[PDB]
Amino acid sequence: DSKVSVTGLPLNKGPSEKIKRESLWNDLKTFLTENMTEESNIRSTIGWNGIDFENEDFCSACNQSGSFLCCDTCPKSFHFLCLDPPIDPNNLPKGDWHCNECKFKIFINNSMATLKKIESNFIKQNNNVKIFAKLLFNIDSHNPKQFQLPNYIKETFPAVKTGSRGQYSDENDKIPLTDRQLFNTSYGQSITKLDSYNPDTHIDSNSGKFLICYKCNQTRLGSWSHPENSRLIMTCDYCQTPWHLDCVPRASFKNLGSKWKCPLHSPTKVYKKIYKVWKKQRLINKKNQLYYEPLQKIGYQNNGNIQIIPKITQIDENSIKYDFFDKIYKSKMVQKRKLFQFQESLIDKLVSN
Amino acid sequence: SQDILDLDDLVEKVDFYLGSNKELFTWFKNFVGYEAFGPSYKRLPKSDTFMPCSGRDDMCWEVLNDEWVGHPVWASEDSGFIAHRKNQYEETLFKIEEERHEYDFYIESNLRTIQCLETIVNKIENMTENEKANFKLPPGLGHTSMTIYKKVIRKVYDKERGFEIIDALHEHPAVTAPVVLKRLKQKDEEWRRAQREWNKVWRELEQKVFFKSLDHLGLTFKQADKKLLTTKQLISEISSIKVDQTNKKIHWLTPKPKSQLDFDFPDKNIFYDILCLADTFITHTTAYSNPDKERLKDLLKYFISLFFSISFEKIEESLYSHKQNVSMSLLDILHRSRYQKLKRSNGNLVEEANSQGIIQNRSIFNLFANTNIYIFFRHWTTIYERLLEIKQMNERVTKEINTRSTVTFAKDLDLLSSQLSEMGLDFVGEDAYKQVLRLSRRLINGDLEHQWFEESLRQAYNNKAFKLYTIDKVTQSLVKHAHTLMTDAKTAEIMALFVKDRNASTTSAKDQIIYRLQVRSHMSNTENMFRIEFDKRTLHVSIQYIALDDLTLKEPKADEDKWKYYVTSYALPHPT
Amino acid sequence: VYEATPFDPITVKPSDKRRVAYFYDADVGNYAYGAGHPMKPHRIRMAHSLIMNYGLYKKMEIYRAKPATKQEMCQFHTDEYIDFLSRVTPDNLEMFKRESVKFNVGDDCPVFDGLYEYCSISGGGSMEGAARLNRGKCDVAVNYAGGLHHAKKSEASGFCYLNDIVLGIIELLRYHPRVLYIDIDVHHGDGVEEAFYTTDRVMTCSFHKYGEFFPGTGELRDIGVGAGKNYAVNVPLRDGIDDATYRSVFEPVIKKIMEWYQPSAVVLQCGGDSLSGDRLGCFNLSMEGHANCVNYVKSFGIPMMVVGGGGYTMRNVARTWCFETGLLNNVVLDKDLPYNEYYEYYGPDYKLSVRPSNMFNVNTPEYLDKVMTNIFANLENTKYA
Amino acid sequence: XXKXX
Amino acid sequence: KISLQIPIKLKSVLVDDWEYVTKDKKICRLPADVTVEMVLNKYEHEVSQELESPGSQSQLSEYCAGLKLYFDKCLGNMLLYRLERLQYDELLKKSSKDQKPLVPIRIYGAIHLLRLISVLPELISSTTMDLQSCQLLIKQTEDFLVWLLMHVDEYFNDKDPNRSDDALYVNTSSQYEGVALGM
Ligand SMILES: [K+]
Ligand SMILES: [K+]
Ligand SMILES: [Zn+2]
Ligand SMILES: [Zn+2]
Ligand SMILES: [Zn+2]
Ligand SMILES: [Zn+2]
Ligand SMILES: [Zn+2]
Repeated sequence: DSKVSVTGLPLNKGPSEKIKRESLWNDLKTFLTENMTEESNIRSTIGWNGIDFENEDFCSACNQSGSFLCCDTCPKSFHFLCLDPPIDPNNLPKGDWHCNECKFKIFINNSMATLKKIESNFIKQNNNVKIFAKLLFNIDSHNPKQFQLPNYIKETFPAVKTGSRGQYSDENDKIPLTDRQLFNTSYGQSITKLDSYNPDTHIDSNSGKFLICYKCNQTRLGSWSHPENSRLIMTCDYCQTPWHLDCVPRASFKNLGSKWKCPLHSPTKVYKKIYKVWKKQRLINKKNQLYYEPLQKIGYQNNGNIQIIPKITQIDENSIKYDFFDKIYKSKMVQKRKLFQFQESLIDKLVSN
Repeated sequence: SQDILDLDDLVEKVDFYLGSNKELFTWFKNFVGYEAFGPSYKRLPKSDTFMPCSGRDDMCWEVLNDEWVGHPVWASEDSGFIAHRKNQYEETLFKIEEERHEYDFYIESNLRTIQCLETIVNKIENMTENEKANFKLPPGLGHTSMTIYKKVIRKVYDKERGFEIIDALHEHPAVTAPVVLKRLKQKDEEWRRAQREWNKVWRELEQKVFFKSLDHLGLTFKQADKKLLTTKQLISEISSIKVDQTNKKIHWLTPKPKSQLDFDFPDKNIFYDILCLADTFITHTTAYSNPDKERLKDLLKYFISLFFSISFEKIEESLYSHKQNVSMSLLDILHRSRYQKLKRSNGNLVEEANSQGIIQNRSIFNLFANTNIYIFFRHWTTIYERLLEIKQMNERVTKEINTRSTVTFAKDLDLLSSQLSEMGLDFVGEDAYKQVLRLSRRLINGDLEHQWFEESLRQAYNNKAFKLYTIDKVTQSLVKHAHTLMTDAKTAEIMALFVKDRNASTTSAKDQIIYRLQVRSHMSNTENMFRIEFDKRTLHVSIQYIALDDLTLKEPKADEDKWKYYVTSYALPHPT
Repeated sequence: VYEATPFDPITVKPSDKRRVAYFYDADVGNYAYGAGHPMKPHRIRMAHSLIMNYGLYKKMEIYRAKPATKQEMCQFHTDEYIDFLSRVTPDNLEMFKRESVKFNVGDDCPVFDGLYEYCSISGGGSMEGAARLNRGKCDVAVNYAGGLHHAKKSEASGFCYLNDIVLGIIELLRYHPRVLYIDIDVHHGDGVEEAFYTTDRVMTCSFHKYGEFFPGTGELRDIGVGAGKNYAVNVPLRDGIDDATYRSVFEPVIKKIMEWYQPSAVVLQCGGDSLSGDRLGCFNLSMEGHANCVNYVKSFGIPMMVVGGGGYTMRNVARTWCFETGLLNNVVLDKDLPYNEYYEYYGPDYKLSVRPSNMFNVNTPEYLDKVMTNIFANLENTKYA
Repeated sequence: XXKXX
Repeated sequence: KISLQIPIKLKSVLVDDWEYVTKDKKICRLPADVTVEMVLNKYEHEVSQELESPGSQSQLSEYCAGLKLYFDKCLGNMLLYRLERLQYDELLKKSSKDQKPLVPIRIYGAIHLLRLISVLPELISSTTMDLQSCQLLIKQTEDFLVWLLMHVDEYFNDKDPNRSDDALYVNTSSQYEGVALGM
């Protein structure tokens, strides 16, 4: 029938000479079945019956890709939910669809003396809220948008960056993998999962010595006449402390989603379970982060938002020492006197009998 | 301290800081007085869990879960799912299986509908013209499926005409069933003939790449073995073991760990095997002149006869029994003038510390070496361990290969590839180890290709014997290092000191210190040093990396031995 | 508490003679997902041929379960999703562009032909298989067309459109108090774990590969919520695991589960993409290291239900399934294949064995120590059945 | 992402 | 150009909300427990007793009425992220079904009022107002912002939808995310 299939040629055709050259060197018992299968309908539920321009390739509102309803007058295109009001993709009114801006233009007949007229009349009518008059008149000339924070708000926090499609990123995003486009190409079986080669993953890149795991205090480099003794060292993304995969019970190398964080950072969110929430702020840089050094040391509380020196409270190791010891001592003695009073009350209640 | 963290959370966090210290962590435990908990699921509000779900009875609401939800787009953090590598020959196999499956799918569907049309035709002809004029088929043709015959007839009959022909079949099959049956018949036979003509080529291509697809460590070995068998790696290994020993014995409670490397040589014929390989390479190669060749041969011979204390007569009898079937001291060669003339002729403290502890009938010998001798010895141990691996697989693999149950039903139909056999590379009931050694000798001689050596070593054993693909380069490097051990002057002097000491029958700590000072006299003050210790009673070897301030013997356990050794070292004016 | 072990051969138990029932519908093999997708219902046909040429039909009963109805499918899934599945076709697909994005049935899982019928065959086989286990009237129930453990309640994922393991377990729960579900695929059985995540009547236990691997669920710390806490066991492993390591991990966990949970029925999903030389899997099991799990689960002697699963190379899956069924019938089959219709797929040796690679194994003993210690610490709290 | 096709 | 000063606590509230509706895939719980009408009515009823002169009261009432009208007219047009337009469509549907028009001030909470406030300077600078009127609007908005900062602990709690209940945010299913974003 002459149409090529997966094999390269028509189905009613043997192999070509090129394939057979570069690919060469130079009664049964399931006849049965329609005799042994007998249907099963033993189940419990058997009772159940059962200007010739073209529009843009992106949404004018969210600036992303998809299936667009387009406008004929102007090259704008919108998603269906990205309109005002959103349109049902099935029940689409055919006829001439225009956007808000072109509809405003055709309504005013592209005459702005009439814009003067209607806006003056509008501001005369909306006498109750005269401050919001002109504002309330401009909203009707704009095609819809989506919300994006003003840039004077995003730039108060410097660890915050707008992602690709206007998404949130906060320094815990590892990065997209650029030479992992180079990874689809790769070096042959020299994988990005870090297998089969760990002689130079146990060696400090810059200094030259070995990376020693924090928990076991060894760099088990193994010996590559016996590769079953290596132990897959990995370093934290924040403090660069090295850990074995068998010590932090992880079984993976974090490569794509976020940065891996050592067990040696305190929290960033608590859930006290008593339940209450954070004791950790955001990093308000721009050199508006003001510090305070309290004049009293052994009682100041102020937050879980301290900074340790040799609003952010500046505190030193001595005050932390004293506060820890004080808290545990007084909690100790208070719980002991509570048990004392309970047990003595118990004895006078029991001898009362 | 500010009542934000719970007590057990604090203790669990401090466990990640002082966990490996038992004293401090127990003191902390004793002094301090000691919801979605899974990362993968989210709780939806009880306003999204209201869908009809008709067939659910009262138990299906009690048992099934409708609130907690996971999905592989936010468990991947919106960017993830790496995939396995699947080397090239696996891809070649995948495409062959795809073509096979395509042909089988089409053929089998065509026949599944051909049998149904056959039975409806043989039932439809048995009528009189009345019923034939009134006959019609229900949707499904009396079978259990409704879409098979539709798919087949549309694929065969130009889908537009396929639709009109199928609804005509549904309307009056008395006239259209025969022609559809005929077309199905002829296209069946056509596809089947093409399928067998394609089955020949698929078998030979798959016969070449099946075994090559199954070794993920042998396709990358010749390039990972010249990068990882250098000097820097072999020294980094022992350095890392050393720093591990020290860094972890800082933990005082653990017993002291001794020297860095330990090797054992249970078989004594692999030495003659390696000697035969090295001799073959020397006799073939053109890099050295004939003097250099015989000097290298004798150097290797007497070095292995000296270090491991194997008698020269046993060596000669071993190579006798070897080569008849194929149908002075080392210092004489160290200062090569000797060998050329040869083959041309053809108070109270120190004293009583010295008095008790004399080792007579010495069995533990020491060799203080620089990097040259260490690297030579390490190449030797590498070849030994590889040959020993295959010699230990030998008996099971030969018992397996001699009893291969080849089915003659696949013998006659050309279904088995004899291309490895007609050239004599299949391991017939000969020995496996001897055949491997003979093949490697032919490869070193340059009379056997690399591809066929590797294919033999795949098929015969498994993809388990891949470490022999570089058996010629390791011998190249071995002979090169054995030449280095006699070109240099410093290493020549070191090996001469080793000969003089090994030939000596009795020693003491004083003589060991004198010998260490003697050998360090030749090499610089920045050189590394190794102690290679041979224990003869069990044929064991231990390698110790010497930090310049090392105790040149192994650490004792008693005050007596330790302190008397260093106070008898106090006798010599060398620094402490 | 892990300890290394060797791998001794498989020897059947002469006492445990079970009346096995086998479900096969001769139509399932003719529905193909697409040109080049790695899912073939042809691998279920191949297997059957082997099973019939070894003479295993004289040993068990062969049935053909009547296929599920749209209202026995909706015992788990929703009416809108089942209606979409029943209505959609490759030609009218352009008319369903809003439900192709809601229900995820466009491209990873495509619309190909007779999709509703493949799902009906799978579900009917498994519900019927489980229903014959309750009526007292089998001991093992084999059904290889099932095992679509990825489908969610109102979404398809992972080439799976209908979750029939859940329908089978619901049919089992009508007579058995506690049910155990073991999953030895290379992936995570996320649909079966989600459907029974807050219940203490089904205990799911899955051994999978965890990393940046599909579907990315199933960490060691997913143990359930609500009344079904500690009744979900996830064993994550690394690449290249072998027969002896998998055995030393599999047998203690399952023995502990059976000792503390004490299930009344088992459901073992024996999908074979955890074999060596697969297109998507990364493990290094052989045929016998894959059938040892089935033999061990059969050891305990309670009503069992074996279903199929993944498997992307057709010959490996066919041979492993034939061997597993053979040892379920208390025979170890010959290693020389008989002449069957698909004889030429099994080159070049033409034997019943699947070979492992020399791939490097990265599952160290200390990692498995930690994992098994955590798992046993959790399981300590499910004792009083 | 997903499983292949 | 116009400039408005927002307390940094409300800026962090807005950044948190931007983090939730974006890569956390959460929406708001509607109808809110405290809507825009309730916040503005409480504010006006609490401040109208503060200063005596009638002009302050007239200005306050006019500002609150205009803010109500403007939020009503602006919410669907410009104040919604892309994930939250399916919610808007479903509310619009279930409103048109009951023959009742949607009135957004009685449904949406204070975070959307905060969005409107933050975006106000650009909308002001895009019109042709006076300068006196722009600075009057900015003064009124800054006074409202300090009043709201005094009550921030009452409208903007953190409660983990995944943990107990009744937080100001809710999780979305994969069907909602499939039809909303990737459609
Ligand atoms: K699994
Ligand atoms: K469960
Ligand atoms: Zn859009
Ligand atoms: Zn327009
Ligand atoms: Zn470690
Ligand atoms: Zn860290
Ligand atoms: Zn799978």
